[PDB]
Amino acid sequence: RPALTPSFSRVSDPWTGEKEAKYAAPYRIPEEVWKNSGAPKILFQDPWNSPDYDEVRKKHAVLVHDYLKQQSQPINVQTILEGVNKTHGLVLGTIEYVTSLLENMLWHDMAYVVKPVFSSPRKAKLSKIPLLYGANKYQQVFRGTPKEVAERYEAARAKHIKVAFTRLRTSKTPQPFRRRTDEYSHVQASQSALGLAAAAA
Amino acid sequence: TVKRFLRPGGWNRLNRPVKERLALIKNMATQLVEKERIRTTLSKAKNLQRYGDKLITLGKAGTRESWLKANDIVRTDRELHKLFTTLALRYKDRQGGYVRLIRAGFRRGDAAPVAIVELVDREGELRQARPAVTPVPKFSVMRWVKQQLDPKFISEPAPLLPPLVRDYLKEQN
Amino acid sequence: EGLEHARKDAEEKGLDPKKLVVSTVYTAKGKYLRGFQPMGKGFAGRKTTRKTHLRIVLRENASVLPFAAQVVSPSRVGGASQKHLRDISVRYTV
Amino acid sequence: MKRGMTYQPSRKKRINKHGMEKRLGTEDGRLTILRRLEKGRWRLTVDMFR
Amino acid sequence: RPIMHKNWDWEFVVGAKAGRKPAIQRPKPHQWYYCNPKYSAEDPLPTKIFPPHAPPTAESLDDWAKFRKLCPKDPVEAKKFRKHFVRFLNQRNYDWRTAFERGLAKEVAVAKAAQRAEDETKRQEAWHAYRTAVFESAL
RNA sequence: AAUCGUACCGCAAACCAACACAGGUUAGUUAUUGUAAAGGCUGUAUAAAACCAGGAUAAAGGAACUCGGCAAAAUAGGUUAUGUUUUCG
Ligand SMILES: [K+]
Ligand SMILES: [Mg+2]
Ligand SMILES: [Mg+2]
Ligand SMILES: [Mg+2]
Ligand SMILES: [Mg+2]
Repeated sequence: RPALTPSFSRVSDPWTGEKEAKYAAPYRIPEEVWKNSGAPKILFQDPWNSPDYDEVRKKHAVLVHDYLKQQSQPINVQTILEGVNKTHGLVLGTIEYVTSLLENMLWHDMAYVVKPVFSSPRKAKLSKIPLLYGANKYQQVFRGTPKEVAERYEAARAKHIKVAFTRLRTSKTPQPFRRRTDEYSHVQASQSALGLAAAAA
Repeated sequence: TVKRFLRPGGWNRLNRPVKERLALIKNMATQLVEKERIRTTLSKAKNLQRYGDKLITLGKAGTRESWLKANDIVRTDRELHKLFTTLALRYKDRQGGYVRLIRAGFRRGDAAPVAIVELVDREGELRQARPAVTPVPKFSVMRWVKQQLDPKFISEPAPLLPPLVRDYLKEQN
Repeated sequence: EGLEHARKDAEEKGLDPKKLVVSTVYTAKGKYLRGFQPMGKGFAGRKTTRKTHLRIVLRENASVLPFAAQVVSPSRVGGASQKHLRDISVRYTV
Repeated sequence: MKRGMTYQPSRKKRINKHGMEKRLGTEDGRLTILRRLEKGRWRLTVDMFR
Repeated sequence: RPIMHKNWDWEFVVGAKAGRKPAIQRPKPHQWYYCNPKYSAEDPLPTKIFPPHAPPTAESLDDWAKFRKLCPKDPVEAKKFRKHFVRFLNQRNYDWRTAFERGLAKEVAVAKAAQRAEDETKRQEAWHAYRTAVFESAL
């Protein structure tokens, strides 16, 4: 249930970088009429967050992630915003909000960014060309594009073999061992029964 | 009045490091909104009075930016909802001075000074506060002076919806 | 507490409380609780809790000092405070 | 280094080194028991209890 | 005789309520049965010792039968082998409690969060009704 | 199938140090990519002296300090064509 800003031009996004409130008066009035009149502003707009602040943010991320998976090449943030809104309707308002969602995906390796090549660090810092983003069909354990991921895995694979044989040569176990800890108690048994009941219903 | 010090902002040190100092003042400010009257030491009361006045100013603003700042100060959702809805309408016309401080002697054990901090317009108030808008006699020098210096002086409480907003709604409907 | 106890004693004897003067006061040693506290390098010190007796005598029309203290009322809180009725229109005149 | 910790209690050591069975195993230990009987000490050995 | 006890006072187990022997503060595995406030001398004694935190799937465990088959024939190695088996059994009692405490913490956090959402919804709905009244009163 | 141990403290205010002592004290287990589940714990009232202790920043100069680069600071890490010394590793 998206809500429009007092300018009636876009929807407000659930993040700390949003500086516009949601219009909630029963009647539609221009901003200039009531903003300078001196009346309390809370009578016209809601400056707070919704009760489902965390759940809405998670839903928006899934919409962005699914759209990227349907794409076949990296695209800009502007294209992502237009594509999501066209498919589902006016649910996202700004490109900064989408960028924040993408940063979370990049941190956890759910997406990747293609960066340009620059001759000097200062040119890279001052560059203003938009970036391109892609998505991984499944979560990976390495950063970068699929070509970069393959290179990183190859280095990791070599290191693992190097370490395992060095341990064997120095009279250590090739593979570390642990003990199995029991993590199934009476609480877990009752959770499983609850899960079956919900699934049946 | 509250003394001004040399540190950034001119606040009290409350005998604490800055990190612990901010955690304490936020908690007490939350309790002041919930209960509206608290008894504590003089130094914590002086700091709370000045900090409390600036927290009410954010509530009166009623903007997205103001709410974000307040959301980092208040500790409970119920207290934050009250600040923007109930207290915002209560102090529409009052220009400053939303909190009062009265000294109450010394404690028993360590003989520390104490005081009481309270809001200045409500049921259960210690005293009766002056009206938010001061009435002006019709044949006084004060009325003539205000006309010459501030033609937009406010003499009586204003309605929630001013005539311009009411007229627009009537024309629309 | 000692002052109140002494005055009650005077009234039982038939003296006027409004003419009483503190004529004699002194202290006296009581029984002490002895103790010890350790110090550095194996030395030891004393840890004593003291006790004292107090004696007060009140007499009528005894020689007295002229000291007197000024008295003021406390802060007025409640319906007895009327600072909110002040008229501030006078201070704008000449 | 900090001194003063020359006593490291051990129940088995105390019984074996100063016990009644040890004192009765040698002539000198038997003489020690007699000396303590002559002086009239209420407890003869660290090993004694009722 | 049953294999496991099923009637426990859960207020006592979590720690909100005192036990039948208040002097004992941390019951041992074999002391849980008699510290239960719902102890009764008419109930048959279980054939095995389990804490209240054990799952109902432990009734099919037979640990000493398996130990005998793995028993080394050298007495010196057998003594050490037995010592580690007893260590394994004792530790299993406190793995169940740790899982019990972590599992309940997650359920509590979910329920507390759900209540927080409902309270905010009611407050916002109440304010909206008040706001509507102001506009209607002003016509 | 009898007999003895089962409470409470146990990196500690309960054990060894005369103390509620910044010291000493064995083994077994647990969460955590850049962090970290469970569990556990909690400080008389203020501040805009000198001076002392432990930190931070500092113009221009850069060992001129001092018995002595004491203390403090410092790209500290990895791969190198070539050269030197070897007991040839
Ligand atoms: K302010
Ligand atoms: Mg000593
Ligand atoms: Mg025990
Ligand atoms: Mg410098
Ligand atoms: Mg020199």
